[PDB]
Amino acid sequence: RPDFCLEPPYTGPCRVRIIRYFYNAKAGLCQTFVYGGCRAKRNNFKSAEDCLRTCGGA
Repeated sequence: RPDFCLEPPYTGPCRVRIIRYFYNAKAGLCQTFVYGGCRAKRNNFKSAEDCLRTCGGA
């Protein structure tokens, strides 16, 4: 569980529709969001696998 894993998702004020993944501290699992390609934060994976691969869920 890396520090950044506890970093909220960032959709930015851009005009796009991307399905990124993050580590939800409420569900404890990695969820997706409609990222807009604006200043993508650290907690932004391209897939649920990358998420678990980065923060290690399970």
